[PDB]
Amino acid sequence: IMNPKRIRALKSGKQGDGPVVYWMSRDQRAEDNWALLFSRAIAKEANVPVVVVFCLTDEFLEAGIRQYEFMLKGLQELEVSLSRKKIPSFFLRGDPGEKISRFVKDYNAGTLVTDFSPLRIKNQWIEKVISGISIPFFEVDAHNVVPCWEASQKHEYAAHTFRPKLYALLPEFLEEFPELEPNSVTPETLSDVLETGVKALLPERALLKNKDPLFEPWHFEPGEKAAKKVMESFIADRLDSYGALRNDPTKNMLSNLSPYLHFGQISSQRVVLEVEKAESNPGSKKAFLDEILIWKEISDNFCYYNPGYDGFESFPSWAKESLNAHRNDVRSHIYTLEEFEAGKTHDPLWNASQMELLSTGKMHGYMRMYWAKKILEWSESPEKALEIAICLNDRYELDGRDPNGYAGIAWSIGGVHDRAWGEREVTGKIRYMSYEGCKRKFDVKLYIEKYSALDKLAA
DNA sequence: ATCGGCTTCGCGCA
DNA sequence: TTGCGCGAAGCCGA
Ligand SMILES: Cc1cc2c(cc1C)N(C[C@H](O)[C@H](O)[C@H](O)COP(=O)(O)OP(=O)(O)OC[C@H]1O[C@@H](n3cnc4c(N)ncnc43)[C@H](O)[C@@H]1O)c1[nH]c(=O)[nH]c(=O)c1N2
Repeated sequence: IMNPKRIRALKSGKQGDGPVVYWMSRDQRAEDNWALLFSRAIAKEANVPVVVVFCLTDEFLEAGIRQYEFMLKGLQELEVSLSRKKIPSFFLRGDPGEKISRFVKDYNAGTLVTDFSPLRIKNQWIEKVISGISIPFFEVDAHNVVPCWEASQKHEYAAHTFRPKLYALLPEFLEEFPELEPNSVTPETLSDVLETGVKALLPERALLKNKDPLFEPWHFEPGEKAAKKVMESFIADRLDSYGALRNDPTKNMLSNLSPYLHFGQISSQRVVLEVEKAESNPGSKKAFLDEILIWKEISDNFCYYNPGYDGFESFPSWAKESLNAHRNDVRSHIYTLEEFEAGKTHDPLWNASQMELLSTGKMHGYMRMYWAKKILEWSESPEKALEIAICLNDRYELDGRDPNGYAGIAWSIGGVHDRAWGEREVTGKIRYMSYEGCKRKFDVKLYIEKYSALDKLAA
C-alpha cells in the first residue's frame, strides 16, 4: 500500500466489475509509476486484471519528427516491458474525450485511473471523459515527488516561498517504490503508427541545404532503459561537478535527463532517491536537488494555478507595469520569427545557441535563459516575444510542450518567480543578461565555435 | 510586525 | 579565467 494523498477522485461512482484501466499520458514508463502501482493495487483488490491504454492525439503535428520518433520508440519499448509482466497495452488514435470514453465502455472497465498534468488540455479531456463514463475515475500524481495539490494551494510567488514548503514534506513522500506485481489473472499497430506519422511530418523536416536533416538523433537514445544509464552516468561522472559547471555550456556537465522526465520515461522521484544516497559534493547535491525538486515542481505549481500560463496576463503585476511602460521604446534590432528560427541575428552567440537547439534538440540550460531574454529585446512587443519563444521552444526542444518550458519562458521574459532589477529601455526591470556577462563565465568563443559552420550549411 | 533575503544579473577591481 | 562587494529593485513572510 502506498501513500493515499497521491490520489484525487475525479469522478465518484460505483466500482465496475471489469478490469482496471490505466490511461497513460504523462508518465510513459513501467517502473517507478505511482499511477501504475496504484491501478495494479485496485485491480488486485477487485481481483481483476489491470491494463494500460494510451491515446495518440493529432498533437504530434504541432512539433517535429524528433519528438515523435523519441516518444514512439519509447512506447515500442514500454509495450514489451508491460507484456513481460502480463499487462496488456492498448493504443488509441484520436481525441481522448471520445476514444477513452469508448474504450471504457467497449472493454467494460470497472475503474479509470490517469496520471497528473497541469496543461489546460488534460483538464479539458478529463472533463469530457467524466461526462461519458459512469465508473469511478482516479487521478494520481506520478510525476512530482510531492503531489502538486499538496505542496501548496496557491500560486507560489518565488522559489524561496515554495522551498520551505516542499522540504517540510519530503520525509513523507520521498520513499522507495514497491515492485510492480505482474497480473495473476489473464485478460480475456505501433509500427504502422510510427511510419504513418513520419510520412506526415516529413515535408516539415528541418533540412540543411543538401537536404539531409538538421537533427542529430544520437545524443539521446529514447526509452526507459536508455534513461537509467543517463541517470547512472550522471551520478558517477557529472554530479560531482554540477554545482561548479552547471553554467558553462562548453562543458557537458548537465544531467541530460530532461527529454526523459518530460515523456515520463524516468521518475524524478527515482533520481532524487539515487542522488540522495550518492556521496558527492554537498554543494552539488544542493544545486542539483533544487533544480529537480524546487524548480521542476514549482513549474507544475505555476501551470496548475494560472490557466493563462502561456500568456502575458500571467506575469507579475510589477512585471506588466514595467513592460507596458517600455512598449513605445525604440528597439536596437527587430527580427521576425523566421530570422530567429534560422539563426539569422547579429549576435553570433545567440545564433550559436539556436544552432544547438536545431541540431541537437536540447539547448544548454544557461544559454536558454540568455536565448529568451534576447528575444524580448529584439522583438517588436512583449506578446510577440512570448509567442516567438514558445513557438521555437515547443517546436525544437525534445523536452518542449512542458510546464518547465512555460514556467522558464515566463521567468525569462516576464520575471515570474523572480524579482525586479535595474530599469532598462525596452526590457524594463526584467533581469538583464549580457554577452560580456557570458564572457566572465565561460569561453564563448568555443561555444560559438562548435555550432559555427552550420548556419552557413542550413537554409 | 518592519525589514531581511531573494536562481546564481552585470560589472569593476584585484 | 575567478571571487567579492556593490548597485537597482518589488515584495513575501515571518
Ligand atoms: C527559456 C527557457 C526555456 C525552457 C527552460 C528554461 C528556460 C529559461 N526549461 C528549464 C531548463 O532549461 C531545462 O529543464 C534544462 O535545461 C533541462 O536540461 P537538463 O535536464 O540537462 O538540466 P539540469 O540537469 O541542469 O536540470 C535538472 C532538472 O531540473 C529541472 N530544471 C532545471 N532548470 C529548470 C528551470 N529553470 N525551470 C524548470 N525546471 C528546471 C528539469 O526538470 C531538469 O531536468 C525547460 N525545461 C524543460 O524540461 N523543457 C523545456 O521545454 C524548457 N524550456
